[PDB]
Amino acid sequence: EVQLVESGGGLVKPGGSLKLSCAASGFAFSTYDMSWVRQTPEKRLELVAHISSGGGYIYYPDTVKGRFTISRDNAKNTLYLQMSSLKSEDTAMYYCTRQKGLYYGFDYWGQGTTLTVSS
Amino acid sequence: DIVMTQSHKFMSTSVGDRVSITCKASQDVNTAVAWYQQRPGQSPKLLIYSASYRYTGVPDRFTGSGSGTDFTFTISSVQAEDLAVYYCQQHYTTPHTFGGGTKLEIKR
Amino acid sequence: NIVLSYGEWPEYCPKPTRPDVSVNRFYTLSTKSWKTESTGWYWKFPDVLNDTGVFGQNAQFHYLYRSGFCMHVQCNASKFHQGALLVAAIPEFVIAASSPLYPDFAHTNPGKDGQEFRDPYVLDAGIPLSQALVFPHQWINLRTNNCATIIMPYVNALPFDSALNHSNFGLVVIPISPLKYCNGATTEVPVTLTIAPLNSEFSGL
Amino acid sequence: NIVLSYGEWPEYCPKPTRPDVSVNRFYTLSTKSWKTESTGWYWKFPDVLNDTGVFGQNAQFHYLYRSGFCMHVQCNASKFHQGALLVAAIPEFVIAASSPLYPDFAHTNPGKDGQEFRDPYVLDAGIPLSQALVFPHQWINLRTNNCATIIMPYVNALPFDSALNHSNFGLVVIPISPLKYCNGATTEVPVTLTIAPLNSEFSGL
Amino acid sequence: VNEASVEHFYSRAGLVGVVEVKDSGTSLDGYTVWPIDVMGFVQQRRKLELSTYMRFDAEFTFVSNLSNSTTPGMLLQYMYVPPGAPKPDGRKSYQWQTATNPSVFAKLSDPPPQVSVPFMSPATAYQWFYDGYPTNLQYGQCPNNMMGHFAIRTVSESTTGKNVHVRVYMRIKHVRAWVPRPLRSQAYMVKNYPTYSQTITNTATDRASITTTD
Amino acid sequence: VNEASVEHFYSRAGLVGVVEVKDSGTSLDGYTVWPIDVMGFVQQRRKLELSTYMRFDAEFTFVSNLSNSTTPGMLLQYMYVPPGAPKPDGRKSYQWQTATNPSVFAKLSDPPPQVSVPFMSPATAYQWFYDGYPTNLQYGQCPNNMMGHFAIRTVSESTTGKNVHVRVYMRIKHVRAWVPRPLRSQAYMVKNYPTYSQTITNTATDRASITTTD
Amino acid sequence: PTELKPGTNQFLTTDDGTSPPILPGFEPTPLIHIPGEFTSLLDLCQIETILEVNNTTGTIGVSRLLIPVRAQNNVDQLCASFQVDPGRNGPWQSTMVGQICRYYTQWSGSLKVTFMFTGSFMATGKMLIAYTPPGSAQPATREAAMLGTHIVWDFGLQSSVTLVIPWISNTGIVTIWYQTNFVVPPDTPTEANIIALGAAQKNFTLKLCKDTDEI
Amino acid sequence: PTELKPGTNQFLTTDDGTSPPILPGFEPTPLIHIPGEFTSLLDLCQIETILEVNNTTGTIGVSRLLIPVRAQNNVDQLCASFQVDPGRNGPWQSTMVGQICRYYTQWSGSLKVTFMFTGSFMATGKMLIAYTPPGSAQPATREAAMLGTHIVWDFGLQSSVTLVIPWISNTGIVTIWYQTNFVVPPDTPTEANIIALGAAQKNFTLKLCKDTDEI
Amino acid sequence: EAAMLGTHIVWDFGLQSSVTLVIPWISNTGIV
Repeated sequence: EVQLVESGGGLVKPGGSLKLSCAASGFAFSTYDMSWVRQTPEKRLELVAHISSGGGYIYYPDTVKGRFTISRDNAKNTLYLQMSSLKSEDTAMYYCTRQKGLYYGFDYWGQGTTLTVSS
Repeated sequence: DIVMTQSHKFMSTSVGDRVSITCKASQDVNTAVAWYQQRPGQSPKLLIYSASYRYTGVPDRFTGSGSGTDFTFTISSVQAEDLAVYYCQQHYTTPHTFGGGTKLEIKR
Repeated sequence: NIVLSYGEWPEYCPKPTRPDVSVNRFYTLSTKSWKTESTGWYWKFPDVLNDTGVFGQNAQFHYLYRSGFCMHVQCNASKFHQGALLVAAIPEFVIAASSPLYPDFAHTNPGKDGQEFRDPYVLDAGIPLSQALVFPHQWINLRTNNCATIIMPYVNALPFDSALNHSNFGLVVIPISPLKYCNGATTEVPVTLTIAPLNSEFSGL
Repeated sequence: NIVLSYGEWPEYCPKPTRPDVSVNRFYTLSTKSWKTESTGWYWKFPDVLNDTGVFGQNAQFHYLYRSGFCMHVQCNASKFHQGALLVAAIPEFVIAASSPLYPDFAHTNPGKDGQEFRDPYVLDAGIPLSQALVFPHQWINLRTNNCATIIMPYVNALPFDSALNHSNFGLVVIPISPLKYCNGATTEVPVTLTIAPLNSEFSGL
Repeated sequence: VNEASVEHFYSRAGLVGVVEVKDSGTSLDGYTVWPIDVMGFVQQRRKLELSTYMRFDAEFTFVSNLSNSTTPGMLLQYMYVPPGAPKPDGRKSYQWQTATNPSVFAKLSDPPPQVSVPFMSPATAYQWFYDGYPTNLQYGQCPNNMMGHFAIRTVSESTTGKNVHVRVYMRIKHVRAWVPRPLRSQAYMVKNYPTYSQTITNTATDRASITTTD
Repeated sequence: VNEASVEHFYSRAGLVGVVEVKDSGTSLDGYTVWPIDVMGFVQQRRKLELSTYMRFDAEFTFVSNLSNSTTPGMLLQYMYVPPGAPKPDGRKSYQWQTATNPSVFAKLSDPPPQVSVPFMSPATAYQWFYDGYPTNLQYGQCPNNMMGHFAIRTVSESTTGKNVHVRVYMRIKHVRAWVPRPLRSQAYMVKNYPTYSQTITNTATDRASITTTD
Repeated sequence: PTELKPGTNQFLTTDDGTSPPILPGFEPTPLIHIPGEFTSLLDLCQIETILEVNNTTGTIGVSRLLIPVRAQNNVDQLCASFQVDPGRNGPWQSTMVGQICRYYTQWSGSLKVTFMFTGSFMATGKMLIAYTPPGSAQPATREAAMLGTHIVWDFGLQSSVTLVIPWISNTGIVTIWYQTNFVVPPDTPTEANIIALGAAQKNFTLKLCKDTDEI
Repeated sequence: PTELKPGTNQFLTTDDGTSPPILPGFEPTPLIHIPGEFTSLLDLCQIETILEVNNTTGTIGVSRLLIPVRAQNNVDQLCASFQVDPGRNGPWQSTMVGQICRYYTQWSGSLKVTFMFTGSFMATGKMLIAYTPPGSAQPATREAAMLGTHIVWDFGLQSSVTLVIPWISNTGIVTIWYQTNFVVPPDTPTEANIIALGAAQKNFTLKLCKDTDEI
Repeated sequence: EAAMLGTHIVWDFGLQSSVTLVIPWISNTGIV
């Protein structure tokens, strides 16, 4: 039907950088906007990054702005997230989601992968 | 940003009952809102988006209504599978923002 | 006696080579037999000359060309046969499919042997036949004249275009009034065709 | 034989003093050795003449000047060496820094001894080399000609400007095709340069 | 005798297509792209196929309003994507700006925008009938007729609650026609192909006998 | 042959920058100042560096509206601070009046303002590449290119609840270009300096061998 | 210092106005000579197109274009007839002038109707082609027809003949009578087929454009 | 007494209008003569710029500009080849005309391609440079190549040679074959390097401005 | 189809009842 898988998540020390990569199958992957969402240990959810379907538009929240980078490849059906300079609050589990536009609700969610920033 | 606050961190009910949850908007969001179903240890599913309309495949016992800054998510008949955390979203503008979460309680 | 299509003589367009010489000779295509049951034929050249003669040797190995045609159709029948034909050269002739989805390639470029109409009434292009006289045409009427001749110049948007893709126009022969003959007469009246390309050019070997 | 940059001869601009006399003599800069591994050189004058000769005595003590240059580069190599150079004079030449933040002052004004490129492919200005021929250039090709000559007039927005700040342009020598020589031949092919300022002026002692 | 001219015969302006942004309800996208199709309506199509080659400049107008026929002031961006340039991905996509895409900023309150498109084709004229393959889906397709997509969007920043209908009118100037073609008797099946239904329809309505009239 | 001219090549109007007043929410300031930067977008920057010296008059337009793309009448003051004059401190600062600062009072309801700036530089032309120091942050900086800051504010008296977006378009007239320069292959790092990344990117996309084509 | 009249902001569907060029300094691909340019529809009305005179029930197709004529062993009979209105539904719908007179409310001018004979070279006979002015019913028998307008058309000599109708405004009947029996020598097909060709004369005119119902 | 047409208040992005001067009575600093003024891009297309024919994998840089030629102990071989599309991705991206043809949808006109030889003064050999029209695959072996267009280029005499391609519209191949072995006297480097220079002729033209993807 | 490419003349009965073909050359072999 549809599969959203991710990788790369795991324990890391402050300052490091880690690439979360999401792979999709079961739908046309160039026709959907994509996004990342992280869930804090309090289960408070917040947005992470957003990219248009064809790479036209890329949005970052004010907190992660300039610290992260998101990109996708329509040939490999992948969604890459390059993220550096990890602080304490950057630990949470990261879900790989899918949209039909900016303002549509998120229909699918990857099983999610954790991330941990500690000594 | 624009904060979506939910009134109750917990609500109690039983099977067959009827429960309805609210959501409160920091300013006027028009009709844009979405409600999510997060079962324990699972990726939160989409249920109802943009006030009343519900996503394809969501069972009919799930309903919602509202407008402006005051929203409501109504369960006609509670079942066992209905236990999970709920969230309300603001897609009215960027950046999107989620509510604090609401957890049901089935007391037998 | 002769119908100049659209009132013009084909001409050169003032380095493209002008073959002249042996591509100006007549070519005689195989003779189609017009029966009492038979309906229609069509050709759609530059196609028909792609295989034949020295012409096809030019058109296959050149990337662009310009040409014009003089075509001559004559029908030998004794005076005890009746019936009439309509002969018309219809530029930019695009055929269609019947539905209960595109025309097979054998129907788009028949080759030197022509093709039979599936529905002559609508030309199998969808347009009615009653109005097909709007194109340059000649009547072959078996009690009067046995020959029909047409000169069609080069009509197309671009100055040059390739022979293997865009087929500049087509030609139809439709027996509008069927053939009848009393018993004992020859059963089939043959139809033959002759084409002699005029003022051809080629470029881009 | 000679490339006038932008098709003009440098000229005076109709009280600024015209030194003439001994600032019109050639100056011979030190001879750079072009090895097989070596890559590139650049100068960026008016700089190179600030210390040398009577010229530097004018340019240091005057607040404004106008000038134009005739530069001549020649390369002595026997006929058993191969390889080719590109010689171009690129006006308003602003260099850059690599990142893993500005270029050190030794890289901005090298002086009479020139400088080595860090990345000749991009000129270390960021622009590709393949297109650097858009500036006035000459080919030194060791099987054909050993000399390259350029006349560059005074190109700048203001009529006059100071020598210690704005460096009017620069000059590059890039061995595009590397040097190879069979065993036993001399290991280094020397490159020399000669500049003879034309129509100079000075003001504001 | 002046109403039989080909220039007057194609003259008057007409409705080429109706497009809708619909950013309010279940579809929140917020823009639309409308590839220019002159054939849009089978009435306008049957008058064009009369002539095979024709060369004309076009002039457009966009009459817009909400679902109430109520027109409050709110801003719209009408962009014209020329043939051969990439289309907008989403309402914020960077294509909406660029340079080379000519755009028209018009409030709804204002009287309708109007604009004049030149003749875009490489060949000296359009072709409504192209025999032969462009190089079986391909048969009879003119690659060179594309006129551009007129992408539209509402500048106001995020999720207005208003679906905005818009109508698009075209009129043909300076027209010149070449070799004529007989009109089409059979009904149309699909847009890009002549294909006609199996069952044939007669051209004339039948009568009782070869003799009786009325 | 007329679309290769330098005059036509820089012609069309484009988006130089997007600025916002935002006097409603957490930021109540109520005005903004936007130093004119033609280089703002890396697309417009790469076409300018083609030529080293160029002399042109500019013409501006401000397309404005609220966050709804809704444009109710409310008054705006667009002021142009010429190069070399002090900037406004705060929304009431006495600089907003003076004399010498030319201003444009336009309601939102009206069609967009438009204005024409002359050529401001002391030198006979702009310089996009200036070698040498103005007198290491200093290296290669033209002091003489500043065109002025276009400070904006909303006259309505105190704390409207409306954030007002505004877009700014520029178009270049009467342009004259001097000595040409090759286009930039490497990506840009920062705004005011050429500095390019360590890792080099090839100009051409590689193929299998020196031989095989397609 | 101007005032605005009552008609300011209307958008009138037939505008005949002017509009800004969207792409200034753009160069259309220049013309070249293409044969065949036609500047007005009123030339198409002047070319003849095959007419369906048959159009009966169950006549299938491509047999609707021609009227049969045979040896009917009767001297005076009505072979075929059709009224002359080009716009009105009927035979004339298959012509050209029949179609592009559905696009105009009013027309006028003379028409031309031409016949051919397909029969074998030996055959011989006489047809009496008679035209009735628009204010009258079609004739009873030829003795009533030959008093009106008519031309006797003879096969063996003349294989095509043209009848100009004097006038039509925005109705008239043409009938075809057997003058004599259809005579053929032995071993010859006994029935011929006649086809008709309609066209408009020079003075034919059109008025007041209107879109049609044909589709 | 005027009326307003339907197009009044639109702001059209390509306006070509007029605007009020913001500072009246202001005096721009007057011109002075600056050498080098270029009035049109179509002169830049006419200057030759080094071409990357190598552009293979792992070729690092400044070695991508030149094609190697050596003594391969084989008489007939294919040294290098490249298709002639300037806009299309490939070698021509390093030229000038390659870049400013990314800013226009359509182009046309003849091109010019020039070769140099860097080898030592003693060396000698023959290269056969053959061009293939756009509708055909590249030749198999030189006996198929020397039948087409070609020029035999000889080192010891001629150190640079120019091949004009006849035509391009909006595809064609140029190949370089060894005609003979590469011959050198003793104590000489055995491999040379050839560089290529692309340029456009006088009749090259551009159309329909468009912004590019290079960045 | 191989013959009509060479020399030839189409000869028609009802019109022309006799026809002449000149052969170009013979020396001291050819087919009709």
